[PDB]
Amino acid sequence: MSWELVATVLGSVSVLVGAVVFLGGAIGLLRFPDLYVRSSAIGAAAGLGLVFVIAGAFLLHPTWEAAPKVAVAAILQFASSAIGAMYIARAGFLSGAAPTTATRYSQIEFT
Amino acid sequence: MTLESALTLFVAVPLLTAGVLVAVASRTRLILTVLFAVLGTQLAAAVATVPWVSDGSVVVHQVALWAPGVSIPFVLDMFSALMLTVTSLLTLTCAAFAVAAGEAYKRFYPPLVLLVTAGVNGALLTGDLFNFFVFVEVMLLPSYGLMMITRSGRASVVGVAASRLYISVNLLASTILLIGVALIYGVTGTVNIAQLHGAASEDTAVAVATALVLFALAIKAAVVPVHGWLARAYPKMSPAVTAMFSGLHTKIAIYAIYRIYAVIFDGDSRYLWVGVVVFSATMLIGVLGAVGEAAPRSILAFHMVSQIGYILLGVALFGPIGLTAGIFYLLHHMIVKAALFLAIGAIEVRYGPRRLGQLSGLAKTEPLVAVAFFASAMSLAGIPPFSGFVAKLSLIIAALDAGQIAAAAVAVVVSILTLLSMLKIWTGIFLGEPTPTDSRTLPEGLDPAHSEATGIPDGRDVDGRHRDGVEITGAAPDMVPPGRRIGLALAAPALALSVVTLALGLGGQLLLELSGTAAANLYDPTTYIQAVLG
Amino acid sequence: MIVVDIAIVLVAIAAVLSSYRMIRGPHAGDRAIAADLLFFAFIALLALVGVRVDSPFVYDLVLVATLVGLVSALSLARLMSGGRR
Amino acid sequence: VTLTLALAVAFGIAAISPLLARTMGRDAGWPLAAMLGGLALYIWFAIPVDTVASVEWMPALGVELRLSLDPLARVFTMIVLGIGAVVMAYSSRYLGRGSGHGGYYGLMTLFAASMLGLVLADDVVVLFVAWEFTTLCSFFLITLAGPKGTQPAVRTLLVTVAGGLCLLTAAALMVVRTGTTVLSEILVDPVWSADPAFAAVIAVLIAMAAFTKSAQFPFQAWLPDAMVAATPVSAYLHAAAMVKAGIYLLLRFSEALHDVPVWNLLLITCGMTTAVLGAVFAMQRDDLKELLAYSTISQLGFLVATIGVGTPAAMVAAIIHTIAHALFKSSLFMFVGVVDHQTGTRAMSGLPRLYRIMPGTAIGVGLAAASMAGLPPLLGFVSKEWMFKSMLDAPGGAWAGPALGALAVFAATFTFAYSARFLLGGFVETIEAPRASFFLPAALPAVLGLVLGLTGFLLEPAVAAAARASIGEGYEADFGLWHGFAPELFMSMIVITLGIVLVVVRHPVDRFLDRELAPITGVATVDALRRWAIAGGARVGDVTRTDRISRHVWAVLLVLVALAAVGVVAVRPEPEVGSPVRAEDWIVVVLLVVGTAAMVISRSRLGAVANVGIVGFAMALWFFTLGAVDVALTQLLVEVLTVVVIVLVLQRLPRAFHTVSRSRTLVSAAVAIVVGLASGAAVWAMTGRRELSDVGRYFLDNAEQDTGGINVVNTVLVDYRALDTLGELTVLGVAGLAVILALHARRALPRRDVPLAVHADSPLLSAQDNGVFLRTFARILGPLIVLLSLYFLVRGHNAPGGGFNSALIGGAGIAIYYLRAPSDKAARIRVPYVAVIAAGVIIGVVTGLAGFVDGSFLLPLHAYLGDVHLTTALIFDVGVYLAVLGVIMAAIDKLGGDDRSDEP
Amino acid sequence: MTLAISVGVLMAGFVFLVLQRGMVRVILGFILLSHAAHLTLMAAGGASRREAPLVSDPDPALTSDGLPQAFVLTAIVIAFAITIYLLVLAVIGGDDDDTDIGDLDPLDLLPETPGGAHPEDPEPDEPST
Amino acid sequence: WPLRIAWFLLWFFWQQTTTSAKVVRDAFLPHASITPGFVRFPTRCRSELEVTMLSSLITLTPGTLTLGAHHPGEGEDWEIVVHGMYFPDPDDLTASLHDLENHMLRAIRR
Ligand SMILES: CCCCCCCCCCCCO[C@@H]1O[C@H](CO)[C@@H](O[C@H]2O[C@H](CO)[C@@H](O)[C@H](O)[C@H]2O)[C@H](O)[C@H]1O
Ligand SMILES: CCCCCCCCCCCCO[C@@H]1O[C@H](CO)[C@@H](O[C@H]2O[C@H](CO)[C@@H](O)[C@H](O)[C@H]2O)[C@H](O)[C@H]1O
Ligand SMILES: CCCCCCCCCCCCO[C@@H]1O[C@H](CO)[C@@H](O[C@H]2O[C@H](CO)[C@@H](O)[C@H](O)[C@H]2O)[C@H](O)[C@H]1O
Ligand SMILES: CCCCCCCCCCCCO[C@@H]1O[C@H](CO)[C@@H](O[C@H]2O[C@H](CO)[C@@H](O)[C@H](O)[C@H]2O)[C@H](O)[C@H]1O
Ligand SMILES: CCCCCCCCCCCCO[C@@H]1O[C@H](CO)[C@@H](O[C@H]2O[C@H](CO)[C@@H](O)[C@H](O)[C@H]2O)[C@H](O)[C@H]1O
Repeated sequence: MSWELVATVLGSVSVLVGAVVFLGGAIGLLRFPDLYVRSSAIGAAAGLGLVFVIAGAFLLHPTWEAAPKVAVAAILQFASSAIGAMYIARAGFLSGAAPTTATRYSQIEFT
Repeated sequence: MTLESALTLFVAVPLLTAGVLVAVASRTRLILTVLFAVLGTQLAAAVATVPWVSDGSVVVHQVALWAPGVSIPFVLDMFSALMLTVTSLLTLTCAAFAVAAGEAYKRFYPPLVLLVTAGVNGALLTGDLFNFFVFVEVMLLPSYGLMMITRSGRASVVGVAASRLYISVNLLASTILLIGVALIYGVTGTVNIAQLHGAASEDTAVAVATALVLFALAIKAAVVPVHGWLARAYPKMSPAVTAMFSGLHTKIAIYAIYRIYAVIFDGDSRYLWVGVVVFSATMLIGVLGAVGEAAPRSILAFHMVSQIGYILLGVALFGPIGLTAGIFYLLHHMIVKAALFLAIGAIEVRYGPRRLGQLSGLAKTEPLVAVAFFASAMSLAGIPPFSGFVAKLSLIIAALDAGQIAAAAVAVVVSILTLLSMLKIWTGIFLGEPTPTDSRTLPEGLDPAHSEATGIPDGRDVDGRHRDGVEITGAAPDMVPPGRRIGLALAAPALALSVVTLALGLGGQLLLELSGTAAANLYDPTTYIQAVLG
Repeated sequence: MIVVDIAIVLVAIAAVLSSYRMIRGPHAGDRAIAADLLFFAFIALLALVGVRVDSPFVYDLVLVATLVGLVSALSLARLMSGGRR
Repeated sequence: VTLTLALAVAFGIAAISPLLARTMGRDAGWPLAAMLGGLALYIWFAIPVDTVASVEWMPALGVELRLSLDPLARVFTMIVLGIGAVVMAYSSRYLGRGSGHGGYYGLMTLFAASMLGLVLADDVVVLFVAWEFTTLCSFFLITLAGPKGTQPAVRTLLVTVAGGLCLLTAAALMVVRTGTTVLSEILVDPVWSADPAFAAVIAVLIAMAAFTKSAQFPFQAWLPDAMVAATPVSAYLHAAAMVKAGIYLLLRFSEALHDVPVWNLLLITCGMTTAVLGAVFAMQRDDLKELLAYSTISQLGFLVATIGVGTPAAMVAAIIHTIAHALFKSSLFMFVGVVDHQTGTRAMSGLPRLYRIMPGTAIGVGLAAASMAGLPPLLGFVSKEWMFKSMLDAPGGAWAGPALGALAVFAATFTFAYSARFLLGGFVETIEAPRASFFLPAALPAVLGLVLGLTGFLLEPAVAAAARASIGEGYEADFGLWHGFAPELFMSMIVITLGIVLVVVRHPVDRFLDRELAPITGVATVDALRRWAIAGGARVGDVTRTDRISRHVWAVLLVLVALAAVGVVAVRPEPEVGSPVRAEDWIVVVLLVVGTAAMVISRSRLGAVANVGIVGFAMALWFFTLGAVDVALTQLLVEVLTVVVIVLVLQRLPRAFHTVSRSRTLVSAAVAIVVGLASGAAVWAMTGRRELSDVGRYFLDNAEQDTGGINVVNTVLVDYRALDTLGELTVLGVAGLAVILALHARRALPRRDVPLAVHADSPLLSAQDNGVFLRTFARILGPLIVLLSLYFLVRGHNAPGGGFNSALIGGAGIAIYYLRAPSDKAARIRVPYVAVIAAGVIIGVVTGLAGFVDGSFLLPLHAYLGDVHLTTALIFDVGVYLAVLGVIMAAIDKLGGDDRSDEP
Repeated sequence: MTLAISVGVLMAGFVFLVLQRGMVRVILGFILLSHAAHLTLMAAGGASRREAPLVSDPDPALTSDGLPQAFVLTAIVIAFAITIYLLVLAVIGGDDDDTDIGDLDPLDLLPETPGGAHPEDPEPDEPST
Repeated sequence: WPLRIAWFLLWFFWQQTTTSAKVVRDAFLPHASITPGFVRFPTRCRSELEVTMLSSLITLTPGTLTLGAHHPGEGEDWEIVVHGMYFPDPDDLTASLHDLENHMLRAIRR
């Protein structure tokens, strides 16, 4: 009803969703054969889960001086979780990360 | 300004001029003028601040003028003043030696010496514990840069392994000191040394933290259980850098042990037996390692360990006489060891680092450095015509007075081994017929011909007719017959500090009175605590 | 704030699992992707803890840790490539 | 003060002797002989028999330069300065016709000055000073004659200091016991009669101090080899320069320590053993340089034995024999020198007995060796019969008295034997007789011996007055060769008889007792001790021989474990205040434990740096949980800037850590567990036991009122304890300069050549075309990082992060700029960073030094401009910002890549 | 007691790493030791008050003490400088960062011509005779 | 229009929690149900910004990842290397990537 209880429950469900996403991206780091599957899962998990946790935390005590420092932080988290995983996968390919035996097609030679 | 606000100028003038000598670092003449001007004005300020506290007074300046106990007190109590003047004299003479040797023209040598001097002045004048740690790091960081400055502008694998060992066992000692300060602040309320006037004889919880602090300072001072790091790091350094360090770092640790055990522990006299035991074991093991060695500058490191055991024995004999003996021994020994690393260092500059026996007859071809070495050697062994005799005699008197017969017996027997090792040096370097030796003054690894490095930029290189501080002939090996290689500019800094140790032997009452007035600030710190806290 | 404690325990369990992957990582690149996921989980823990111990000065850190969990991740890539770009 | 004036003149003689030696080549021995002897004629005449002059030297130690001229000194100064003068008169003609002889005279006259200071010593400390003065001058005199005597000089210095420093211990003991440093007040102290356990120790110490200055039983192996020096310095050192120093010390201290049994025994038995074993070895030796040394040894042994007798009748004999010996041994040495310099060799193939060229220098040796043996019409005979009369009443009962005489009779038999061998026998034109000004200074002591043996009535006043001043009582002395048949003479007709019988049977005797002797003598016992000392020192130094960190840290951790074992039973903790453990605390503890374990079990350098970053993040979360926001910020930034540097230095090193053998990880882990438990207990039992520090309550109470800022941490860092911040910014700048110096002194390892297993024509290569992701994200991360570094720099006084977080968040931007570059050439930071460090340190120290305007050093000078509290803390923050930024620039530009592009 | 468990674990990690082989494996131990020192410094300020001292009027007995926070804030920078210098030391000596070296003094003296400057007069004190 | 941004961010968070549920489902797929494959994809982006944001959007998608970018042409045509899970036929992967590229270029452009 009130304009603060909605924010409270929204932040609560948001931090729960973000924690669940972090747990899913961590379980991905266990039951995934490749480095590239791992990075493809992490690039999404570490970004979405962390943005969710940040926004939910902000909703659980919505100060007015921290809104820009969260609006910038969310975009930076997304871009960084994308680019870090991209470069980790690329450097793993260069360093010689063997792709899993269950790779149906690869248009990039490994040597 | 109140003439006590100017007490901080011992740390502000170097830190400024150093920061200046980093900006204009290519003008070697200007920076070598400014460095010696600052070192001379610092020596003058210290020798003029000695008459200020000769009446047992204690000058305390609350930095930034906050409440007593809130800010960092800068104290000056005829112990800090004596340490200031003697260490500044040592720094001045070692810089005057480095200018002639070949250092002080490399990049950032004048700034680093001034930063080390600022750190030493801070660690001496400070009155609280954590800022003492900060100033110890301010003293140690430029020391690590000076360990790479060499006469040839290069560095070897040995000279970098010694630096690794030095920084490793010093970062560990610094962090142990930090943990001790943290535990003192945890059990007590403050890190100020004054507000800990007696917080070591009231509860053992603070006594264990203060023992941790004293153990870190003992690591920094190279007492007998932790001493190999100093015997294996000082030999592998430039002859001027080791001479400059011989009187600063370990001696700042000695001053810290004195101040801490005199103020915090209040000279509790219950834990003096451990001091006696450890420091007598130091006096013994250091001189044993010395007589066992075979290198000239590696003997003096173990001798420095043994003399550190000698000095710290003055605090294990706490009282009016033991503290006086220990302070006089500190002020004499840092001067002598400076004059000893400058005489042996002046040989390693012209004749290269060799073992004992590879040279001979240097007492005939180079009488200046031979005199400067033998005077300091007899003073180190405690021979009457010099200062060390007064120090050892007062120390033996204080040891027999306190009833410590074993410590006195060790401190009087170790002089025989000290004399044996100094005579081994004198016989293997100076006595003999002058034989022709090869012109090779740089071991393979430090010379600018077998190293892929670019070398530290020399200051006297813009002339064009200089490779790395060597007079290349220009453009438009065979054994050298015995001669005089060490000019006056190289044997003069080792000789100046070799007549100080004789002026202090003949006229020693002047320094004995100041040592007594400095001890009166340790066995009775009421006038110091009453000055820092009001 | 029971939801925040639940989220903290879940993020801690995720961090522990990803650090297990860090330890038993076959290829050196797995020990870097686990480091990335753990840096992001540590930012999440910073936020959730700042919620628990109610603090206004949290997101400064959150604004900085993202500029830190990235530079300390790209560099790891720069180390897997042997320094070569 | 006239006695101190006499001593000062004796030292000024040594000060002026090099000038005379350079002016007069060798004739400089003529003025000194008439200047060092005339001084004697002054000290004897124009100074009363007992004057005490004392000038202040060191009132702190209670030491004063206090000279006394008691009759014992009145005899010993004479016997020193007269022999010194006659030796100068002899050396003026002995030395070659050279120009540079200052090194010889400046020492041989400083020897006389040091001896004068020793015998004229009423303070025990100045006595020790003159003792070591003589020992140093003697060391330097033996170091002459080239390298022939560099080892004998070292052994002489070592042996005479090992004893000359026992005298230091005796002096310090007598000073701390009797409370005063005066020889005239210590010997008459009632301590020598109260407790004999102290007088015994002092007697042993002083006997050892005088057995080394002389050459007695254990320490006799430095006189026979110190003969390598010139024969005039041997004459002085043997007549009275150093071997009489120990005897004067035994005579002076005999006033107190004469009734203590250990003194009597240690003196008598040692002196008699060395007398017998010096006379015998002089009988066996061949070179007259060794024979004279082993004869001086035996004479000093006789003297110390008759001193250890310790009765008034014994000190008279000791003094008269000291005089007789200082005469005849000096003349014997000078005559050996003259007979060597007038022929050319003392022994090259032997030499016909000196009575071949009889006129001039043969009757001199006949008058010297005769008194050395004790022939009746000489001074040696009356002195020897006085010694025998003294020894007959030695202590130890009624049996060990006459046994001492029957031992002295053996020693005197052997001494007559070797003196007769001296006068005649092989010691394996020349009509140019010794010059009248060369043989005369060598015949003055030999003739003085005769004229003092015959006219013996001239010595009883001085000798008896010098004996009642060496010990308490006095003895009516007479030296007259009276023919009253007493056992003092029956053991002198036996000496001559058995000695004649011995010298007429010399060959079978010497071929008999030589094979069955075994090496009691010989210098290979002091060299053995020096070798043992050197070996033990090498075995002690071999403990810390290896200069590797893993060992010298073990010495630190062992003492840490010892201190922990002490503190475990030492510390009793106070009750806790509140509870320092929260719910959201075990999660960060678990994350930190997991990160630390993954770091310590990581076998690859990349896993280790990843775990370092993780531990840094966990420590930042720790600092933020404890309520430290600024510290958490700085920890995050320092973690990222150390991960960057570890990557920059790991791209040059191999991929896996070095494999360390088992049974070395086990011991390391076993000591790590112990030190970890110790540190954990320390932090658990010492932290949460007090309410709040008074300085902490002050900072939280008077932060906004004193400085206008609410960020207590930043105000403490920049306003209250600004010296710590100045120190740490100088530390960082210095670390930057030191990185520059290190990478200028040694070439850093090149980036390790990783074999990229991908072919050229494939994507995921061509960094210029493949770094497009970072080269674009940096277009929005550059301005963001710059405005963030400027955001923290101004808000630092009322919000987390003042200047260090501001600077490290710009260092992160510099790391981004490095990672962004296409290749190694563009990655080099193209700004002057050494000048930036200089400017940062300058700005910091200046804005701290501007406080003197109102206050003192490092005090803010806040000035209000409308509604902004503008303060110089902002300028100090700009300074530290520049410093840290320059340090990061240097660390990234020097370590990043290789790019050797700066030199012709 | 958590601030004690973490300090103990960090100190154990330091003592282990600093005793291993390799200079980087020692710099990591020194990093852990600096972390332990910073943590025990933060523990000395009570650690029972978890509120930041950044409010307008800080409430004593409820906010964390500021002096140990400044202490760790300075020690962090100091240890960071020393760690930077140790890391740049790790990549200059030798061709690796290996630390197991023995007596290294022979490599800093001159070639030491045998016998000495006087091979005819060996010192009787040296046990090598 | 003061509450436009709130509606926008809430719609964004719904379109992101659907992606998050997709991620969580992707973490629990059985083995042999992931069929990773690499694909060279011509990007049809001119400037650097378009191609890097396309690659980031491909990575943030829970089923793909962009390894790197390069263009073997004169100065244009950007190519990317995309790795895809549960895409058993490369044509399916390229069709999904073409859909994403169209949906993005129709947004960030004139
Ligand atoms: C290489 C060694 C060189 C020679 C070393 C000479 C050391 C001589 C030390 C004499 C000190 C006399 O001072 C005395 O020291 C002893 C131990 O020694 C202390 O005695 C203490 O020692 C241990 C604890 O460690 C306990 O067994 C004892 O009960 C306790 O009192 C006395 O409290 C102190 O009065
Ligand atoms: C036996 C042979 C060796 C004997 C060695 C004797 C060496 C010393 C000689 C005695 C010195 C004469 O001592 C005289 O008295 C004063 C009173 O302290 C000494 O001391 C005086 O001079 C100097 C000042 O420059 C300081 O030591 C002191 O402040 C002052 O008291 C002086 O040095 C000297 O003027
Ligand atoms: C280089 C030679 C060194 C050998 C030195 C030996 C030192 C000799 C002792 C020096 C002092 C002699 O001691 C001195 O003896 C003379 C001469 O008998 C005495 O002299 C006194 O009696 C004698 C007669 O017997 C007469 O000269 C006169 O009646 C009166 O002067 C002095 O009262 C005494 O002071
Ligand atoms: C130059 C010297 C400087 C080095 C100084 C080193 C100081 C080291 C301090 C260690 C502290 C010792 O810590 C404490 O010491 C006290 C003092 O006897 C002793 O404490 C003792 O207290 C009571 C008596 O009051 C005993 O009944 C008890 O058994 C014991 O614990 C123990 O030893 C230890 O509890
Ligand atoms: C899978 C990895 C994560 C594992 C998680 C493990 C952490 C969960 C166990 C925590 C147990 C609870 O731990 C306990 O928390 C209580 C509060 O409830 C703390 O209690 C303390 O802080 C609370 C505030 O929170 C105060 O109100 C209380 O007065 C004080 O005592 C205790 O000091 C701590 O011991």
